[PDB]
Amino acid sequence: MILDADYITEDGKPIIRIFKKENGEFKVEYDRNFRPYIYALLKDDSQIDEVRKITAERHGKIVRIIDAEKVRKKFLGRPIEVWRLYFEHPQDVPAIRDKIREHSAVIDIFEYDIPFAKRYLIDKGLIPMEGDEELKLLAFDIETLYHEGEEFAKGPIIMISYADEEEAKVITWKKIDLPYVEVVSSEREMIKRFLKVIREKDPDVIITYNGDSFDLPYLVKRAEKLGIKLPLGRDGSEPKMQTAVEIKGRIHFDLYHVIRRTINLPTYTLEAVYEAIFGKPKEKVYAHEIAEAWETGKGLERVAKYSMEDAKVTYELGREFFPMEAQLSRLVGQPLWDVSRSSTGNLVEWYLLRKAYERNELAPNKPDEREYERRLRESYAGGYVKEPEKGLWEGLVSLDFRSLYPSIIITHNVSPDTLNREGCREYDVAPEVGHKFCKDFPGFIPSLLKRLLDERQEIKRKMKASKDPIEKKMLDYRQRAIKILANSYYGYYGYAKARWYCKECAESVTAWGREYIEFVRKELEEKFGFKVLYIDTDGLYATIPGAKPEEIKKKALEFVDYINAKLPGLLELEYEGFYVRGFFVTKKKYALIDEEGKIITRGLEIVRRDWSEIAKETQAKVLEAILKHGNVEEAVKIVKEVTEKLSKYEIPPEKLVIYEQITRPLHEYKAIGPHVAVAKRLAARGVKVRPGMVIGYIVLRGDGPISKRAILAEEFDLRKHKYDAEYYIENQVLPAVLRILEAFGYRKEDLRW
Repeated sequence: MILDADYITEDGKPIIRIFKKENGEFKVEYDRNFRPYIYALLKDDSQIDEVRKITAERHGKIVRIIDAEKVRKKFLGRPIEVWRLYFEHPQDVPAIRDKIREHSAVIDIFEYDIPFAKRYLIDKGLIPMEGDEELKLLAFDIETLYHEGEEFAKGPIIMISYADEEEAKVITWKKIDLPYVEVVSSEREMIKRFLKVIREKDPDVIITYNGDSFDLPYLVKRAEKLGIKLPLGRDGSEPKMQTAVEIKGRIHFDLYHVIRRTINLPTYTLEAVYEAIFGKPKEKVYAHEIAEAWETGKGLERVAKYSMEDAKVTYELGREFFPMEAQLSRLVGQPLWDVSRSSTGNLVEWYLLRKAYERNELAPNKPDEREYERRLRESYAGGYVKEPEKGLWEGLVSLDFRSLYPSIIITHNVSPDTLNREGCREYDVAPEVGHKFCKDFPGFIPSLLKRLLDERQEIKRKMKASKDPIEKKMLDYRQRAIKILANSYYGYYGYAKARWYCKECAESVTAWGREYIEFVRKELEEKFGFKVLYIDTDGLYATIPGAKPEEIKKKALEFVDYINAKLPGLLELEYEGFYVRGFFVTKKKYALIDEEGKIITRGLEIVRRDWSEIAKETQAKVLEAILKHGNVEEAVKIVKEVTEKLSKYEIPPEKLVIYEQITRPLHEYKAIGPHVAVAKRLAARGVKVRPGMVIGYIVLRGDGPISKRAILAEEFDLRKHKYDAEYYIENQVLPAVLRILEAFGYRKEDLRW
């Protein structure tokens, strides 16, 4: 399979290199007969010879148009005649782009900023990551001695750990006697030993976490100071900065970019990411511990444990994310190095750029800086969000559209080239915004989106007709890769950097979305006796007041068949589930419970460790009283009862501890919060106290700011102190339950004494 492509220069001529892994053997093809080009729209053909006189200079040499060729293409559906101007070297184009455009005979230029090797992949129709090949993956990471204030790469690299499917080792230059640790002479020998590992294993994919920004730039800096090269590429080249890092013969897969745009987390440390998707917590050791262990020697086995686990975790994450990103690269038609480092809008643009070439479509240019900001200062209406019905409801059903925006794009032919197109037999008119879309011919984007949807379901129907997961699991990643690409079309329409930018298109798609969801609302209540409780863009919750649970399900499934016969095109509603009961506090804040007693919340729960246990406990009691017992009054009695025990000092102090983490040297704090004030009293008493240390405190009764009444929770003693009951009532328990109970008419006044 094709892994990557780039170009080298020989006697001024560019030579394409195609990096392939081919039946377990690395292979490089060379193409020297491919040349860069741009397109130029001229006011008149008589002046092409005048334009072919335009010259520029770079690195002393002159830059010339070496060939011209008149070609008839389509620009957003319209036929256009354009001149293809060839050049000798790809780096000639940026030196002569503007002078060709600034010429009086030239209206505009097109396709002038495509990377040369990717231009080759498109024009030749080559798809990376296509085939059977077993790619060899290897992960690596480093630890560094760091002292506060150092300016990156000042301290040396300690431990270079690596892990693959068979092994996990750590290379350090101090003696640590574990079977998986290899001790070498110096930091320079440690780097040299890692180069031998790369040369020995010869991996196809180099897996890192945050290696673009830390691991490999740290290597490049340290190896420079130590006077040693890093021939990590399969052609013997150093890693190249593009900020991201390339390794020529291989695929530098940095997991940070994929994970950051796939899963939403509070922080993206390696430990937080690991158990967010595997469930196993990972122990973290901070820079202050790593330093001290290397200074003395105390606990270096613990750091070798942390270094080895860092590599094994990086390999395990890289292994589970690689098959998806591989199928995504295959679908978009660009190398995984680029696919794993681009937003969804850029993934769509590469896909259409390839499709535009296949369809002889001229591609629009990227916006200038000023048009880019004007697009950013644009806005349009979004999805229909309803202030929900208050109170507790029984027998809720969930109904939502299936691919609402993709189905609207296809059904109404929403595309930049069909927008307000004159002389058509038909148009679909968008509600409110009133944009017209011609229906006489398939739009460029709706055509591609249609084939993606239908190809996805052919894959679904070929997954059931299977028994291996040698493709069933491979088809699953492929169909979900199509779902990612197809569900990115709408966002691309409003992507300010997009070439096929069309805000009128995205504005129309969301306008239809509000029309159809409100149409479902009307038929639900005026023809089927339902009561819709909550609406969010493409879905809603509804119930039949007083009806039995089974009768609500039966009429909900019948409404689905009824409303889908009346919906046009691919627009399809579906039944998504039943809930025993639930309530809605406001927009995007509600709580439900399903038929297995499983409580589901949204925008309500307090999960941070900044909350005392008595806060999380009381909120959990309230939700279960309302959802499991259907008793709003019991939930009010719970809060009221908790506030009584709080003021009578009957709540045990462990449920009152607030854990906070010191993330910094104490003297650099200006926000002197309670945990910082406690940490400073510990430091003054001789305790060491360093970033990463968690405190855990309790607020005592006293005068002004709670930053002064904080006591180290381990030092609390009821015979000696008393906690600020008013703090934990007004700042912990009540803020955890107030707006939940406010949704039922109660108030802060009703939850005290």
